[PDB]
Amino acid sequence: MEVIELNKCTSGQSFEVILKPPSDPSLEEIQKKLEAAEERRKYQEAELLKHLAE
Amino acid sequence: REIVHIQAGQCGNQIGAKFWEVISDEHGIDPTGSYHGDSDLQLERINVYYNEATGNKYVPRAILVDLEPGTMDSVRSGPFGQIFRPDNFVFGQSGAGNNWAKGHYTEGAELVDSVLDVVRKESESCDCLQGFQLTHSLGGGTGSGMGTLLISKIREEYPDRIMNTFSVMPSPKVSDTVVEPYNATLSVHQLVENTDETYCIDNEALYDICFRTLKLTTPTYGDLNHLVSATMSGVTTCLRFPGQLNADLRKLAVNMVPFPRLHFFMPGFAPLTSRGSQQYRALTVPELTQQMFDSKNMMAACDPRHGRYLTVAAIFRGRMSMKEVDEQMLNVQNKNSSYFVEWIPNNVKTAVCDIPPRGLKMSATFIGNSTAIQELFKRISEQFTAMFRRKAFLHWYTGEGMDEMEFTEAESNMNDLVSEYQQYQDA
Amino acid sequence: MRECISIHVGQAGVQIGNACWELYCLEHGIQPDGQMPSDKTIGGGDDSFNTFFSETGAGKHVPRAVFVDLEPTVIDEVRTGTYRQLFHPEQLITGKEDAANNYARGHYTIGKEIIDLVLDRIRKLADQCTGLQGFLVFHSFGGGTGSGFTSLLMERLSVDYGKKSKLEFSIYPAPQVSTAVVEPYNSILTTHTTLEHSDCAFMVDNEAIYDICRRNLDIERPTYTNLNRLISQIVSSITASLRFDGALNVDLTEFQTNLVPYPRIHFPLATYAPVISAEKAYHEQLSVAEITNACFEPANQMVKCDPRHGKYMACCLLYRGDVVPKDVNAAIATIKTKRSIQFVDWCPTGFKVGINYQPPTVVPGGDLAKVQRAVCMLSNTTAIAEAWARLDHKFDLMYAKRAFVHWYVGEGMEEGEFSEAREDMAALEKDYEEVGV
Amino acid sequence: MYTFVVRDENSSVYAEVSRLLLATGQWKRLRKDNPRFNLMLGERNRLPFGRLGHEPGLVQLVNYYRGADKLCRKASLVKLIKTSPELSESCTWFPESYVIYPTDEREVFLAAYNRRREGREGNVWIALISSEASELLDFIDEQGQVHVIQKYLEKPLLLEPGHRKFDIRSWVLVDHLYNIYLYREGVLRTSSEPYNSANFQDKTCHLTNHCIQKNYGRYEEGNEMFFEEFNQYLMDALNTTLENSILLQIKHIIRSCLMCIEPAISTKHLHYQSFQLFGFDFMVDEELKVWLIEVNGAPACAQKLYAELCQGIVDVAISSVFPLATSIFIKLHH
Ligand SMILES: Nc1nc2c(ncn2[C@@H]2O[C@H](COP(=O)(O)OP(=O)(O)OP(=O)(O)O)[C@@H](O)[C@H]2O)c(=O)[nH]1
Ligand SMILES: Nc1ncnc2c1ncn2[C@@H]1O[C@H](COP(=O)(O)OP(=O)(O)CP(=O)(O)O)[C@@H](O)[C@H]1O
Ligand SMILES: Nc1nc2c(ncn2[C@@H]2O[C@H](COP(=O)(O)OP(=O)(O)O)[C@@H](O)[C@H]2O)c(=O)[nH]1
Ligand SMILES: COc1ccc2[nH]c(C(=O)c3ccccc3)cc2c1
Ligand SMILES: [Mg+2]
Ligand SMILES: [Mg+2]
Ligand SMILES: [Mg+2]
Repeated sequence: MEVIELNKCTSGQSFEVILKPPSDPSLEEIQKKLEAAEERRKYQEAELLKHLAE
Repeated sequence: REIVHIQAGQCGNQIGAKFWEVISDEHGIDPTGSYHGDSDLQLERINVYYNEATGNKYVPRAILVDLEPGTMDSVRSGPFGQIFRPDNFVFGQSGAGNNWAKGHYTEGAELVDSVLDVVRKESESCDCLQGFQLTHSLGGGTGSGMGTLLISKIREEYPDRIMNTFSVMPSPKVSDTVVEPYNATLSVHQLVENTDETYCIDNEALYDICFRTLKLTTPTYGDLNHLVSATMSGVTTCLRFPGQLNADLRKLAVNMVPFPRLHFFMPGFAPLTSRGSQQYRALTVPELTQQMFDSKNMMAACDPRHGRYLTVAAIFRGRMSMKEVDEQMLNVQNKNSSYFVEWIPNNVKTAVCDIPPRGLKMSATFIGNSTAIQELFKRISEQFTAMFRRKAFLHWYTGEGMDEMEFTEAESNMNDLVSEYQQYQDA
Repeated sequence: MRECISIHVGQAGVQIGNACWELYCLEHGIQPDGQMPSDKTIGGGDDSFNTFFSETGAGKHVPRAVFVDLEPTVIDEVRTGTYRQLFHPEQLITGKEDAANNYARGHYTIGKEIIDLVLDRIRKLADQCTGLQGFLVFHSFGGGTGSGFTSLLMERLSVDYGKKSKLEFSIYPAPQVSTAVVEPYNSILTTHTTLEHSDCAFMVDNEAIYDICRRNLDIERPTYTNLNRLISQIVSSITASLRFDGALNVDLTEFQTNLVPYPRIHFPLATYAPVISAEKAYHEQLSVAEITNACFEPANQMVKCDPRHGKYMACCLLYRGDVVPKDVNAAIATIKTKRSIQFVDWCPTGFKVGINYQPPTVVPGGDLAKVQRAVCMLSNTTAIAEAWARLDHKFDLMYAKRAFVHWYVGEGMEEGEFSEAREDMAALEKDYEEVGV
Repeated sequence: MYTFVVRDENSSVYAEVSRLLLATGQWKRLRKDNPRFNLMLGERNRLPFGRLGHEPGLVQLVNYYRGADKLCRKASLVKLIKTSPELSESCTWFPESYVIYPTDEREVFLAAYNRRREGREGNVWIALISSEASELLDFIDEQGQVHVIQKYLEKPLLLEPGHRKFDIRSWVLVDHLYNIYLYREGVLRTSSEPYNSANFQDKTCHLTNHCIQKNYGRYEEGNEMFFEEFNQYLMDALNTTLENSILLQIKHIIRSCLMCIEPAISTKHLHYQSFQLFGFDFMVDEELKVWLIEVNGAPACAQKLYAELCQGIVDVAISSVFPLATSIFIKLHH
């Protein structure tokens, strides 16, 4: 019912209609997390190569 | 993403040779190594298996291995014999006498380094090697013993690369020696650990298909290899031709293998055809779908109704209504949802390739990771135990330095694999 | 004027980026060689379209965009595409092996060896900005790159661009066009890691786009080209306010302001209309009332769900074509008396309307027909949580058996992150419940 | 060949339906959590509507309407009737009710009570039954949950022989097309011992549920009079028919209630479809004026009527969507 803040221009126009009223991690925290996973990969690969060595 | 092919032993080299001659025709490559095709679809991913060489000739990225020159000489004199890089022919002279121990520990150990030098020289030429595929039997000595030895050493030098195998299973219906269950059990022990993917090509299945379905009174290894090369062409289609799937040997592993040890696949194919006998009538899409899921079309002698599918990959080839295929594939999962695990949503996937195989206007290849595959290993286990309980024919192995303990270990792990498959059949 | 940088991650992001930037060029009259005759300020300017395009002294208008994929095949088609001259080699980054549909492989393994390069190429553009607002990130939930590398990138941008906003255009996984059985894993994982790093995310269920292409474009098996050309239109409708003169959603901050009251609940439901087939011989042009009424039909939503059984937190109507405020208000008044539109008690029941007299541009030879008027509704409704429910259920089914988990652990990821991610989604599902009922 | 799932075992209605479906030999029951189903006989609480209609190649159907709880909850029913212009305040066929939150529509209820207290009007209400507001305003608070106080009909129609009270139960089936089907066979859940208008909290002659009542089986088998007998009684005792005196009002209330919430629950253009069996409870006063008591979204049937009804559900609500290789329903047209 109530139309407000009507703004017209050449490209078009915009407005608002109301019907009813109402009633981060650090840089090294990341790099440690990535490197922690890399070490887990190298450990897994090491246990493999050790097993293959046997 | 290049693949390095390896073929070991009599069986491995014979199915390997046929594999190359089949897909060479599909990619328009003649025995001379020259391209003479009509479509550019043939060349877009030809580098996965072929190396581009002088005069723009395409050379298979294949390595031929054996402990006797007999079978490899036949390959070299075969149809597409001269396409192979002559330096990739690595062979011994003593053979393996269908002995796993000879291939894995004595005779093969003496030759394996020569093979790995060729593997290395090929890998260094790869823009980005994705993995290896091996063709071999498990019932013999070389492909079985030395094949699994190669796999173990390839994993050591390329631990981050995928290892794929086309492993031919032995059967009394098609038997060379009585010690095939021994060699097989020993090999399976290796495959469970050192491969990501194994296509179980059962000779028992291949024989039954030739006898029961194809009505071939007395099938030969040639007849059996018609089925193999057809299946091998199918399960590599997604790797050899561009597709929605973006398929490689790793993506196949990630999607087909929910548990690392359970990576033994049941190949299937439709339509089943015999050599020389050409079709005239093309199969309708409903027929392709029904047949490719039927047990009579499985290359592994297992009843899929005796287990549950963990995952499925179906590859349709030829020009057809992709809508109708989707309707039939969705019909499959909806008609028998009991034989598909409910704890892996959408575990059945479909792919299409416009290019059909030679002699067929359309076909369907099946790749299923069923729990029913345990029937295959249980079969080998029974044949194994029957002899092993009396230590029969064991002197052939202990004579090569092996101990009984190693047999018992291989037996136990294969039995574990069975129980592991049984575990998820009751989930 | 403030600049926006578009980041396209993975196959889905890149191919959609192609669809969008293709469409942007036609709307702004920019040619494949980057020449824009209408731009009389040669070599620069602070116009609305400069938000997405930088200018060279040679009069070339290049996208403020970066394309990144861990595998070269898709981006190589951009390098040799029709808009190859449009982009700078530094903007097209490619790896050599993809994440193999694995979140962990894209995030930890391969993500670690290329994240620094990407951020350097992004910083390259950021330095060409007078006042960067933030980033628009296009990607998939299901891909190993689209899920894995995206979350890692979103983490670093929050460190390197703390004050900058970050919007998402995410492709929700659909079996009909899936590429991996583990996409539910990748979706939950990338959502959890990106949630606090995203200010506003526009989810697009491929299921919805697939059926819209089948139902309204009569395309029996929609290709990616079909889906993307439709998605590009939606994205264009959303980003038009950033590329044209207007007073609604003029910057990225205003998106969060007008669509995201609660930070975590930042997944507005998009609904587009009309979608008409180009091969439709005879078509009766639809009115403002008809297209606006269609915005409350689930068959037109970018995610299939039922807003009736939820609550709205905000709602923006973005029109393009022959539309005037009167016809809009008349439409709204009628629709309110015939449809269930419940707003949360702490919100005003209203609609922020935006009109652009220029009707929606269609790609020549495309599947969409030219229309006199179109609309894209952006409504933050709790009903979108149905998508989280579906997805979290599929996750639970597989993870109960720890299926496929070994592939992720094998990349250095911990099995705990699965549970931590799933727990965050459980919290999210409940947040939607407190607000919704 | 269609498939279905069962997620409500305690339900006697669809337990018979699941039996009938299997008996056709064209329907296969799947496990509870198997998502590849065509039909879902879902649970009563926390039914996952959000996971329906997302299985490609499967037309899915469910035996419940999402949002139909607004009608099948006493607190919601009142609010629905009071806030809906289609029904609103001057609803003639719904008793005067008030949502009353415990320790809200209290202060307005007292205004009603007082004016009727003063005017010597009938002033009994029910949550239980009393003629003093203060007595069981202390009742709703000492039990804890939400309750609805409602004007007690002090002059109900009483059956002779016996001078007995009763309340009518009608079974309505709404299909996927939102066709409202009234089951021609209803049932009178009567009282066995005479209703008196002095002693009010002997709950045996005031409340006419099958539970409390189990002088049982004295007049009719199981305190269940059917329409044939009740119709005959009306013709002999009041010179009228069940169709005219009562059933027109019932058909009206049923339609009015369901047309009101249609735009909220309809699955016309949804990705999944819904149907649902309802159980409307009506009350008749001495002047043959029908009052709506409540609606139940998970109703049980009468033993005599299980076979006919359950078979009916399969015909028009299930087979209509999933066809196989005189009608017992009155279609309420709108
Ligand atoms: N709408 C749409 N979705 C796409 C498109 N391409 C891929 N997808 C979706 O993205 C999901 C898989 O992610 P991709 O983008 O293909 O993979 P990626 O991001 O490159 O990651 P990896 O290849 O695994 O390293 C699938 O569910 C597809 O449905 C596209 O062009 N349009
Ligand atoms: N306003 C009113 N006036 C007179 N009697 C009333 C009444 N409201 C309810 N009743 C009586 O109350 C009893 C039923 O209450 P209600 O219908 O709320 O219980 P209920 O629905 O849990 C049992 P069912 O599940 O079978 O419907 C009936 O015996 C009915 O006669
Ligand atoms: N399908 C098939 N199986 C074979 C072929 N040759 C041998 N086999 C099987 O392989 C086993 C013998 O192994 P073989 O390859 O001859 O041993 P190797 O050369 O020492 O590795 C037996 O179980 C045979 O059934 C063949 O050409 N085709
Ligand atoms: C089980 O669902 C899925 C999901 C994704 C998948 N990708 C692939 C492959 O890459 C592939 C590789 C070689 C041959 C055939 C297929 C198989 C597959 C199965
Ligand atoms: Mg031999
Ligand atoms: Mg990719
Ligand atoms: Mg300029």
